[PDB]
Amino acid sequence: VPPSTALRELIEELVNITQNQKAPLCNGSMVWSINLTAGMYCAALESLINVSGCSAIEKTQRMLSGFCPHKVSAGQFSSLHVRDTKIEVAQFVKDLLLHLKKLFRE
Amino acid sequence: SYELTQPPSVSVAPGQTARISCSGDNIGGTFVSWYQQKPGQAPVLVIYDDNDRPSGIPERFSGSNSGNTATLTISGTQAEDEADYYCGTWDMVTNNVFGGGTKLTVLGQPKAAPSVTLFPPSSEELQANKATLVCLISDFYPGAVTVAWKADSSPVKAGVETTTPSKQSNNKYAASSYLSLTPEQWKSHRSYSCQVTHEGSTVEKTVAPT
Amino acid sequence: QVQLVESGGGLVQPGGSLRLSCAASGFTFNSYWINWVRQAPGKGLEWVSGIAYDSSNTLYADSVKGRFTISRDNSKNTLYLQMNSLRAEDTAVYYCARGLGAFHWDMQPDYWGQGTLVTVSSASTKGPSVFPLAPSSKSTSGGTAALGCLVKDYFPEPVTVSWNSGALTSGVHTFPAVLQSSGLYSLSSVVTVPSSSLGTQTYICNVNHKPSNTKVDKKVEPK
Repeated sequence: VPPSTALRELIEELVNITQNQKAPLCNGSMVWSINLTAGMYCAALESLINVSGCSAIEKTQRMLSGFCPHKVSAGQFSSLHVRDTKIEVAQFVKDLLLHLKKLFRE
Repeated sequence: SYELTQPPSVSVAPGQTARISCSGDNIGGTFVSWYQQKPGQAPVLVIYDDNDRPSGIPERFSGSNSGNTATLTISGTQAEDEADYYCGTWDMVTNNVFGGGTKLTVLGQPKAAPSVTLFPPSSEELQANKATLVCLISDFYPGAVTVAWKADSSPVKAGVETTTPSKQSNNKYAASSYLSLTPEQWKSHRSYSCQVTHEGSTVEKTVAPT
Repeated sequence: QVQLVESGGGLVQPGGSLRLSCAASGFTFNSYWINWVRQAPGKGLEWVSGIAYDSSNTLYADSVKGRFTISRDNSKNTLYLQMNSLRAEDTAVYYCARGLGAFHWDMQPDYWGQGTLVTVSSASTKGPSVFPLAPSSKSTSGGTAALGCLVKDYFPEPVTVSWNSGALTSGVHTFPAVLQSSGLYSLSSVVTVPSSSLGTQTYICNVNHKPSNTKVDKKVEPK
């Protein structure tokens, strides 16, 4: 299956910030994990949306925004991460990347 | 152990055909069912036994199963086919397994204006020493809205609780905002307004006390 | 018409216990394997348990084994699920969905109930206060008007709302809930009705909070 143009742009950016970032990503900011599921992009978007101190993620966030059909707002306080667990942004990003990467392993 | 995987999103222009893949090792070796689930509804079956379609389901639905991928094909892709779609099987070891599911979207729905309806604190509520204004927004698309409340043409930041929009049965979006006030605050001002921005256009309904 | 109706969901304390049950109708309950399948808000589908037509076989998900207990009574045409040691990640909509055949090798569901929402948390069940959203013609088409009910300050989800005991059905819009800072819910239900029939037609919203076993029939009158 060939690559959505907007999609490989996201894959690239993800790759960059995972590969290129020197110190930890967003310095000990810990976010909610995700699964290769359904609202995946939004989920990701929501999960990132919360970290505020970090610029490295803002492009990624924007990128993700195009993928989510509805508006995601920061601090939508809820018990919806019942199945998810808190992880380092660095690791979060990478997972996302792999999952996206995997869609194209035929 | 055994897990089926689907891409979590697929877009098609309307009428033109749609393809959803479900992958797993030796998937052709079992029977694949496909379920359709729309926002806030239980899942409905559309395909079973790889390729059988139950009574009810339009003919544009079809599925094959081959070695390592199963594919749900929707030819003549329609608006009302927008949904989350799941593959499901049975495995000796792990039994009933389900894929991640995939979120299908038909491309190029035309922009749609919101329908704001704003209610004032009920007489009961006020009588109870509470007060809530109720700002209900229906039928808009894309699913993106900014709500803001004004107290005598002055922004009210605190006491707002607003939902993140959600897909309506008709594939537009619905959201609602609620403002909590002390009966003093509510009686004190001339009026209050919630104001909804949906893509450049704004609708501002206002309401005032007796 | 094939019909599976679950009930028994609510707030259950972590480490607590709950019994769900599903009530079949419109088919030969005896001839089918029946499953319990759950779904966490947002997350996909997970099969929990299933039971043979004659109860010769009982089968459980690994994540759920030794804590849950599935069972059936083919006379009352009811399936049951006994859940214990409930972790928080046990929270989900719980569907009862019918297999294709009568034995595990055909357990794939075809018909799914409407589900019941178990909510495993160490919070407290709280009931709602209903208020009449009095009818306004302001934002509605010629000759018709909008009247509603605010369902304030409850936990956990869900809330059944209908109007005039189910009789009045079209015009009704029951909005999705709002999760507040308080970590409590609130919804609104708005019906649209003839402007002229105000002052003759009685309008009543039937609220239901099965979690708290609370019911309100708020009458909505003109201001």
